[PDB]
Amino acid sequence: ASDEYTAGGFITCWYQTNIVVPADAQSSCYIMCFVSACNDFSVRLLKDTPFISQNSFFQ
Amino acid sequence: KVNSMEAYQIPVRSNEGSGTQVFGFPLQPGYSSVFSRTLLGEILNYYTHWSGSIKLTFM
Amino acid sequence: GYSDRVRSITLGNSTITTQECANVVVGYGVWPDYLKDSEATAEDQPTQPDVATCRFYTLDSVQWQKTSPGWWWKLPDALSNLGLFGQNMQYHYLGRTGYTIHVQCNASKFHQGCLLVVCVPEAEMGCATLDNTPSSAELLGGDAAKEFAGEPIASGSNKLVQRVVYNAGMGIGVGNLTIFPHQWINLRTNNSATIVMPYTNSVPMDNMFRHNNITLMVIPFVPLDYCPGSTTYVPITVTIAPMCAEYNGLRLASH
Amino acid sequence: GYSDRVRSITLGNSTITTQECANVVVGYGVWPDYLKDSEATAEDQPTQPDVATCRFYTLDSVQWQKTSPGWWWKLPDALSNLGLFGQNMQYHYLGRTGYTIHVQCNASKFHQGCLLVVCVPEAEMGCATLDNTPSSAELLGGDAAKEFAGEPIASGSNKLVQRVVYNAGMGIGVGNLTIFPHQWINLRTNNSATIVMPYTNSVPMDNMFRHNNITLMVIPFVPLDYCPGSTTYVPITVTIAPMCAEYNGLRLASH
Amino acid sequence: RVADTVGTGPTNSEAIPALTAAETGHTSQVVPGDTMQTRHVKNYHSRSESTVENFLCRSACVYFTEYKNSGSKRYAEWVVTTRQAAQLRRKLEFFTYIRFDLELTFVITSTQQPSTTQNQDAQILTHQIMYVPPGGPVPDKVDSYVWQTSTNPSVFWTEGNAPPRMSIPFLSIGNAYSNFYDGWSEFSRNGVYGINTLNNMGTLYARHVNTGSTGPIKSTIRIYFKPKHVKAWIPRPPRLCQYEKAKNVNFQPSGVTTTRQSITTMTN
Amino acid sequence: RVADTVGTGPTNSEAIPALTAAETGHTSQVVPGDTMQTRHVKNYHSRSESTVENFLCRSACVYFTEYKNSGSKRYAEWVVTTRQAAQLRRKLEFFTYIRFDLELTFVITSTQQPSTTQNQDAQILTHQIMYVPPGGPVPDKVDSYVWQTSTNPSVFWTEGNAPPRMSIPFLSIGNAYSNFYDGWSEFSRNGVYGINTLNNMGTLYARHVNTGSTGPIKSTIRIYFKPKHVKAWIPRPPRLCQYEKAKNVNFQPSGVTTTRQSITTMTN
Amino acid sequence: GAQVSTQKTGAHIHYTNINYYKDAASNSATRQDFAQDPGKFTEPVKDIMIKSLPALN
Amino acid sequence: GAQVSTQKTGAHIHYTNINYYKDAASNSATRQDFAQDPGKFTEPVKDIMIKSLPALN
Ligand SMILES: CCCCCCCCCCCCCCCC(=O)O
Ligand SMILES: CCCCCCCCCCCCCCCC(=O)O
Repeated sequence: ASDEYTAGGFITCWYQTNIVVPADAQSSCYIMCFVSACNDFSVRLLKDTPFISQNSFFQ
Repeated sequence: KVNSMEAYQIPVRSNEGSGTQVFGFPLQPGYSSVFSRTLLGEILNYYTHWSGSIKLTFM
Repeated sequence: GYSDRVRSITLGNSTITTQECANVVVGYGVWPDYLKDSEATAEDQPTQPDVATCRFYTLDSVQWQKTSPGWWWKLPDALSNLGLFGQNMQYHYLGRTGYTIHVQCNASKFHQGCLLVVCVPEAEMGCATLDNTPSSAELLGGDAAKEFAGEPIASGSNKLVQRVVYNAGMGIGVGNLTIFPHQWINLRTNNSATIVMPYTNSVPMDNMFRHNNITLMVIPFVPLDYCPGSTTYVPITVTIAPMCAEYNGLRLASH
Repeated sequence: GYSDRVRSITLGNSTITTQECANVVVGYGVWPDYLKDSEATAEDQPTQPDVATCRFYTLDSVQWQKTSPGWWWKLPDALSNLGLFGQNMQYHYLGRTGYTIHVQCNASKFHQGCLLVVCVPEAEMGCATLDNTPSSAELLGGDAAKEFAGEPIASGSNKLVQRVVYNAGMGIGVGNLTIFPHQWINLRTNNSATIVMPYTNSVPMDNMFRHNNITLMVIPFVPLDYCPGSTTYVPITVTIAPMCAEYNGLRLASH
Repeated sequence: RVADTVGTGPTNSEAIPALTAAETGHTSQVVPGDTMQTRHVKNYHSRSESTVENFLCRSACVYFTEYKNSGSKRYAEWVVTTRQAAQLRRKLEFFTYIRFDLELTFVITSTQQPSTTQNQDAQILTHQIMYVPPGGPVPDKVDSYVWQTSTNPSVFWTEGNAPPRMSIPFLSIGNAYSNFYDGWSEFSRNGVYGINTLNNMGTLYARHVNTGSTGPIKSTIRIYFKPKHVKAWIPRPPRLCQYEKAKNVNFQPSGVTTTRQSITTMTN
Repeated sequence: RVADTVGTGPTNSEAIPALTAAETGHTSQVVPGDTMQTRHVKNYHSRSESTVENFLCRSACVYFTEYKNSGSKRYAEWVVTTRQAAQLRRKLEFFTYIRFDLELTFVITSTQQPSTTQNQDAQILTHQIMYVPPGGPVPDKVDSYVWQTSTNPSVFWTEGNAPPRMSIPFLSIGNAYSNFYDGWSEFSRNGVYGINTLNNMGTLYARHVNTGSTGPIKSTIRIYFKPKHVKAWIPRPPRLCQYEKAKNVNFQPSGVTTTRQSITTMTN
Repeated sequence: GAQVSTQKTGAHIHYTNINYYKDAASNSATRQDFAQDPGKFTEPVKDIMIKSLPALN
Repeated sequence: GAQVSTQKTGAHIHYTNINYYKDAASNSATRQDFAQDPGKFTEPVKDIMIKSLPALN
């Protein structure tokens, strides 16, 4: 959860030089990103998730 | 953009300048809207604490 | 010596050659193998051709346009009407097999795009209306590629499957589909994708007709783009080869 | 195994990856090393962070047009206003360091051109007028790339540096600049140039502010060309990393 | 035990760990050491909390129902099935194939209903819980011979002491509790579709043994499931879209994630 | 074990133990033997009671709250924090850094509220206590899905038997429970100031499982903290000035000590 | 016939367990099985790919 | 696997303790740790100062 005492940081990506293309090729491309954990990840204090909710017992 | 396949794409085009920004987000895996629905985020939202490194793979 | 981008695969009397291919993904680390004697439950003798049943069947091709949402295939249903694999799974009661999936989409150096090939095991799909469940004619298409939809399906009463793409029909984030064995075909480098799925099921053998284990899904995350002057018809082909197929319970033809 | 065109460089907390790079040139055959005890003259203890001081600082980028004569940089001055290297060389009296130079200019297969990257040690430059000498605001530009000139500078009284390109400002044939460690970035093959200059000076340690040892020079021998349809803005970036940096003579801030 | 990082020093070599090929379908395991200098930090942290057993081994309330001492509803009937509570169903849906034993605790709470009958003398209520496997008889009425339970398992509980609790083994004709079933019941391909095909776990009834008093008393029973010795196979992506029905996975399409201001905003 | 004095006899030497230098910051350890003749008395006394574990290991009531079976407040909410009770807070403030496990006992007592509703039939009340860690869902209402507790820990208790009790490990992202924090949350130096920065221990809710009767019943719950395996660092001077707020150390200036008649009075 | 095992404590004490019921499905939940094998989901490729190598030579 | 220890009695008898819970944070409070070291707070000076000596020679 959010807490200023344990702020994380900021991840920013910047153009280094440019994106140059030859003739008859598109000049607008896309980039995709995947996130994963390293060999040293750990978690603790199991709690309920704030995403799933039910108004009544589904039936 | 969250209601289509355009949410996972980061646009990059041939610019007339250099040094501009492409994207940026805070390191909040269990809170920020960017990492909330990732597998890592879905797992983290069940546990109060977390520690370790992170690996961002760009394609 | 040699390079890793070149691969050749032989099965039965069929061969597949690729010159720009990535590393093969082998399921969950298990190569498909026959049913051992310490695991079987049917006391009858099984039949194992392993030549006619195991070979590369080439399905129908679909066109990749700039506004294509994706396609899904059911591995037991797609091959049900093609060759002796179809004839055998039709004359028997219990069947068991693993599958090799090859997807072929080739483009020049001036095209761009990216596809996700994922083998989802047990892909139950939600109906458009909460009360009804999808029908057998809408969920699985025999030797046909059922396309997805860019916008949500209508909630009016019907037996149509929810074909919205950003939920994959199973009600999940399309982003988290990676957990399953998957390959990326980027027209910048890869031209083909190979997957080897073993037999993943909760029983030793199951009837193929009333249970489709694996559902191949192809999703174009990054759309296809080009400039005027390049060929606009870029197709996608899918070849499926059964492996270590065996059957039990010989019964009168049933369709 | 692997190829020689791919290289990765790590320093401090920074990393540089190149996929089409030539062989690194290591100065005059000497890798930068700390000052030995049989060579020092300052009896005070030196300070050596080696992490904050040594890292890849990225400078400002300049545009490569069809009519660009070239650019020059002073390594002590350029980094004087960037990070703890600037803060340390500012709070001390004597400094010593070697430098790693990386130049990045990328172009497609349909562009053409060629650049010369040369590290000239002790590059004294002649003034436009014989009587006057160049001023400190015209010779060195802090975190700025001073461009050259295609035609001779006016001989009218001024403190302007002679920026004519076919004489490099130092009054030599631009052709004989090769004697110094140099790299060629041809847009046909190379996309980057790496140089490793050790500490070249006539004294063990010298004040950085009143003496700039090395002067990086980039000269486009063969101009850039293309046909209509290609991107016209092709930039040039320069990243400088200090190595084996140490200082002596802690004194009150001086600028 | 969590792994520990190894110390590294400045390098200048052709081989580059950071650059890889994500089209292969391989996760590039890169230690922080590859992209920057690091010091040797021992990690004494443990992954003990994460284990599947510790994640799923927590009591969760599947369903609760009500019955009255005197009135139209004198007994309660519930088909024993999961997917009625979102919190547990979502946790179970993480794995396609699951195999676990179960511990059941029944929290039975009574309350007095408002009435006009005077001279009430409340007496210790006794509650009987009965489980009928698929095929057995059904108590069409609160008073019926079926409640003899000559073979079915049952538990009797007087109000005032610790709640009942029992342990149940792995009851399945297959080798694992399937969570997803992409098929029909009939080989005709027409008929019940989905996971409701593999739900034949029986029924659970509950009743008041003795009428407590003259005044009406309503009792509510809550059922808790506690997985033990759990094994999971074939991991699956998390739900995302809220559940609608308890017999299938029908849903309403929802956005991938919550939105923000722009592509460079650091705040939600 | 307490040390014992050693016997001594009349001395006449230049070296003097009594005379020292208190400016050095050193406590001159002088046995009674140095300033007067003493006999050898063995001491069998022990310092067992003083040990930090025996001083802090006594149950103390941090906070108590009330909830009603029927009415506007049907559930109770409390942010789990110390510094609400002076007796324990003062004991803990003795050491700047503390590190202890905890034992929690909940004394829940019900009572009948005055009303006019007739024909009351009281039934065994059941109380549910739930702990939500920082980040989890909150039961905006007494009846809500959150009370399923698929992952959160909870305890159910029927009235009439021994009180509930649980053991809690050392929950802190740091290496010790800080008692004093001289800093802000923002690095800007503007924002929450003090110890309230490091208080993110969660929240504790409690509710009635079943409505007891028709007549209104009010229940009050008291929470007891019992430190176990305690370690203390950096000793600090005792409070002196009475506490005012539970989020900081704001106080009203008070005299050093109570006064007396003169400088030679032997009586208060 | 008692079983003595170790307790889960901090880093940087034995406990006793006896089974009373004879069904083998009534034992306490086995919580200490800290074993893993991430090779099935991550790096599942057929041909080994060393970290610092051109993944596609 | 029982632990036998001594009881705290007067001056001038063994008791038995068995751990049942497997979390290591449920054990009884360890009350017998009579160890001290007053050198940190009293006499914390860098240079040793003998008792019967001119503290400032
Ligand atoms: C007094 C009654 C005692 C017995 C009650 C048994 C009720 C539970 C039966 C087993 C159910 C196991 C879970 C099946 C559902 C699933 O796996 O998703
Ligand atoms: C049924 C609920 C059981 C769990 C309840 C846990 C509540 C206490 C959580 C730990 C608090 C430890 C003390 C923190 C405050 C301090 O150190 O000053």
